[PDB]
Amino acid sequence: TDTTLMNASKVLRALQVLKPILLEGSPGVGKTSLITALARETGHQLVRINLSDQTDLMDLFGSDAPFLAAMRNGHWVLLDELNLASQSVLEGLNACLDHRNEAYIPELDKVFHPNFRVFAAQNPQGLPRSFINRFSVVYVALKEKDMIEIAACNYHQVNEDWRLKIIKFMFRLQDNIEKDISGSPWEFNLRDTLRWLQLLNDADYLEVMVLHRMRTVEDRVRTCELFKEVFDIDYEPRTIGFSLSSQCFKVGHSLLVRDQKTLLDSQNILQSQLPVLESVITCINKKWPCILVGDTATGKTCILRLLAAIAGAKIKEMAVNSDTDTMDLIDISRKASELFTDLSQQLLNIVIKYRNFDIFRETSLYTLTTSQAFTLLQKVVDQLDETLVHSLGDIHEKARKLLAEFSASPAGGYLLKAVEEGHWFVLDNANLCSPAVLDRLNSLLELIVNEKTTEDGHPKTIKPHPNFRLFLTVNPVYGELSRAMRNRGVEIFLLKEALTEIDKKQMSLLEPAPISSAVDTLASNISYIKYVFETMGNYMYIAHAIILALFSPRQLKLLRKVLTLKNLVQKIYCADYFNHMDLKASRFMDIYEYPVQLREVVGLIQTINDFQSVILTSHLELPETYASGLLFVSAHEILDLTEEVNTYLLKSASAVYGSTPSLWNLLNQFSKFLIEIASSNIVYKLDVIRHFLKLVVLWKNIYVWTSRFYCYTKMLGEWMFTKLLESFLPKDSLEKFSELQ
Amino acid sequence: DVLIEWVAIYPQIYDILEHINYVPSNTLQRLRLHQPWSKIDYDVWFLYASDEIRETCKVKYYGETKTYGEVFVLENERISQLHRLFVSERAEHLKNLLFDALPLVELGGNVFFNSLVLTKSTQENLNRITPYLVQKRPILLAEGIGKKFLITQIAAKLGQQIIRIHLSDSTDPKMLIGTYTWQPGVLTQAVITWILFTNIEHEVLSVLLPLLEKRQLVIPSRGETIYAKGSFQMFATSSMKTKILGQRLWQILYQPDECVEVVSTLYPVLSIICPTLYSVYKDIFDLFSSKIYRRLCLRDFYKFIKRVAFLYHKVFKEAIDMFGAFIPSRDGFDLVVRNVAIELNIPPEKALQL
Repeated sequence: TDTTLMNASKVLRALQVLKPILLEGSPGVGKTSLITALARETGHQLVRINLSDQTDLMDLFGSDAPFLAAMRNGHWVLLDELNLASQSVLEGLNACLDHRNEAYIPELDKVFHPNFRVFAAQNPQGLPRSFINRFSVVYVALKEKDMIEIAACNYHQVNEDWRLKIIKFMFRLQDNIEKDISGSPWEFNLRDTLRWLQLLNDADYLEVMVLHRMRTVEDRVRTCELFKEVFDIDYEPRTIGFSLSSQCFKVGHSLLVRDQKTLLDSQNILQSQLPVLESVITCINKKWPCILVGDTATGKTCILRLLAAIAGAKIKEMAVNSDTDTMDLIDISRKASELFTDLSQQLLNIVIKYRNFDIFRETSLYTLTTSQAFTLLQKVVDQLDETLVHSLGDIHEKARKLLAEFSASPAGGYLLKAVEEGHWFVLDNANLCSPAVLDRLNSLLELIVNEKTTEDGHPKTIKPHPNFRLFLTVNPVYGELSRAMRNRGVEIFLLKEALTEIDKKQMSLLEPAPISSAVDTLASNISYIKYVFETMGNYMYIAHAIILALFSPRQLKLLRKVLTLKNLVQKIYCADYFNHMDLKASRFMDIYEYPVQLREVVGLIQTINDFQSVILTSHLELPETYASGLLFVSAHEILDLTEEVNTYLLKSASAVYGSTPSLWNLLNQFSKFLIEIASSNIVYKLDVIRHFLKLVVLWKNIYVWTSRFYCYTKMLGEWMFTKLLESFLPKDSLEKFSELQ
Repeated sequence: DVLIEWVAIYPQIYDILEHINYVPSNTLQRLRLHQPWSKIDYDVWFLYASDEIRETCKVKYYGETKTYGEVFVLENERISQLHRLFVSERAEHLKNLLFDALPLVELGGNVFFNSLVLTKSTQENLNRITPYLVQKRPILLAEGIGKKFLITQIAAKLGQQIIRIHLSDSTDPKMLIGTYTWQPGVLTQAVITWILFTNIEHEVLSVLLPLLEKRQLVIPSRGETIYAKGSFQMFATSSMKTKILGQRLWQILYQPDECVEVVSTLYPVLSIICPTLYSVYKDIFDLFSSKIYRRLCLRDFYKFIKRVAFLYHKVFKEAIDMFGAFIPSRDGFDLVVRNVAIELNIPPEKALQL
């Protein structure tokens, strides 16, 4: 960059004198201003020595080796977090700075690195005044147009003025939030700006997951007001909804790969938590750092429990508040028990797909869930006696042939299990453990993990992060999470609402029914269909229309399968599977197709509600289908009424066979015009449907209002005065009635 | 057999009768086996997956008719109507009626099937603690009411032996689970083979959460959580509220009737010389209120009744004279003696320096 080049020019001036280079800068940056410069520096390797609490001097000279290799091969040795050191490792670093070579005790007296300049991350201030006066300290802010320049690496799928709007919005958001009541430090950094920009490239969402993390609702109102001040819109909350099908469960502009299911949980859907259960599900998909932050007993373990329960992502939790250590995250019988458990897991996944096995193999399974571990050798005999058996025995016979050594000499991680397996890790209750433990976690937050349980000189970072999500609970009772892990995560509060069916289903142990009473869709379908077809308590037109408008198409088939007004709805079901959306679904498919759309047909009124900005674009592609449905149902009502027409109107309709009728044709031809307007391409291409429905209500009101034939005909002529055929039939019947008149 | 029909209708009395002797069936092992931790291996259709494997497997004879899998919705209202009907007492009469196919059916405040007696405010306390001890959540109780003795005699009403670990702020995980180099462990032993803990208010909390969240433990070395398939009700005691059990454990909340109680207890102390000594304890409290490093309690008055009972085989001014010997000023001992002689007859200071 430009200013970054000035800071790098300072570091270049600094390297001209042989000492340790310290970064004496304000926070938020990190050592990127030296993590990048090595690539532009003559092949200088980046020894990012993350010096932490559990770091002995024997973990820095060895030989009895990263700092050792950096003393051996010349490199840029980036010493992260000097202030978090143990003050003899600090002494060792001071000795390393000294011109005299290291005088090791442990193997040899001292080592003889032609130009191994070691850079020093002077962290958020602590350091000793001798270690911090033998080094050399280099000074380090970003700019808004420069932030646009940094955004220019993201402005491929970005409306560029909307990019400048997001940048100015975050800047003025922090600048206005740092001057009033709203509590927390309220960081609002450029990493969030780039996060929103790179969130945009995978099509409201920006406002949702950049102001769901304002906890006090008054401050949320003020933030929405600032969003109107900058972005110039109205932040009406997009209502989310729990679509929970087999291959995907989804809520409100967020899906989930709901694929093989481990947890088999016991907490329910908790529909009132649906406004925030989505905001982490998106956070579960964007591979951001999940932080179910907030307040105690409001339900936070159940949120991640239900999320990765429906996803099946093998939740496993560590209560990091016990003053645990960095070594706690990253003897024969222990391996024997782990072997029995993994044998059971692999046999489970085996019997999942090829459900054919039985044979003492089932006795091997019963033994698997059962040192004096000689019976495990019997297990290997069962591993002794096909290709699926080959795929199981690949792990099994190998681990058991290793377990043949269960009469030999012994030598006796937490997240490194889940970071190498595919489970989902839950650092629960994790407010108050340590700053540095979460610092070594945040080293892995941004993936390759550098352990120290490896052998000699190689880091061996495990890049299996696919399905490995750091989900951190918190509470407000203890101290909050530190500003680093706050500044490098997706903060998501939670609160208490207790909505109606929500409180009905949560506390349902007395009542008879929940609403969404499973995590299996074939049960939830019959559940909600038993609920809302029991939550029902010139009328039935708009009723039957909206009812056959809100239920799902799969639910529409199901309502037909489950065959007062609900009984007559079976006639509407037969007539809908005749003609609910014949080519109306073609408009919906083509109309739905141009805008980004789902893969299938699951939701309809939620689809009507779902393009809530798009149908706020005045296109009304989804709304006109909704009114067209009402047109079809009302049309069917008018047409069955007219087939019944096939007391004065009774006299005219009889006088198809008082004398000289004029009303009967005046009704029957217009009802033929109605049923013509029901079933046809321009009928799909027909807001004007509301004007036709005005005449539908009008023919209703005249068949009720069946002397006044002249005025009523003049009214029908007005709704005609409000395309050829659909008023042409009114022209014929009206001119006939006026031939009578 | 078919009384698992009302399986979760009442509490786990029926589950305990099953734990005497029971086997599975199709809809039976569909029903009762859904507990919070097991491994199924008889019909893992239920937990294999929720796709068309589980979304389309089967279910045999749901109302004696064979739907497919989601007859849970046939059942998770059918059981809920029973759970409404059991809000209308004779509920245990219905449970004993329901056991109609003669085990150790204990009565009590309500029911069960697994010294310190009273008919007092203790009866209301046993009423307040029959409920959760039937419901088997972890309970608590929140000086000198004999709450440890309350739980002790409550366990005596059961067939349970309350190992009473007084956990403390220097406890290692040894009597939790033990240290190896195979560790026997104490809390792990009670989990293995009724448990009580005390001084919980003043690591250990995490271990309590592991036992508290579900009846299983974190055996880190041996590597096996323990199915605690008996009566492992880990009741505790402290009079405050600051722990995770304040979320986790179902917390729950007349001393002069002690006058009758020792009258009940010591038969030949039927005189209210006993109650006069209770008044002497009151006067001892009024003299304490040079530095009161002791608190006269119903345990203390019971021990005074004990030493007076040791006397009464054979006056007893010397007895209560011992009952204030913890008094670091001899002037204060004399004042206790004056209070006692006020409660007693005329001044025998001869006994006061014998």
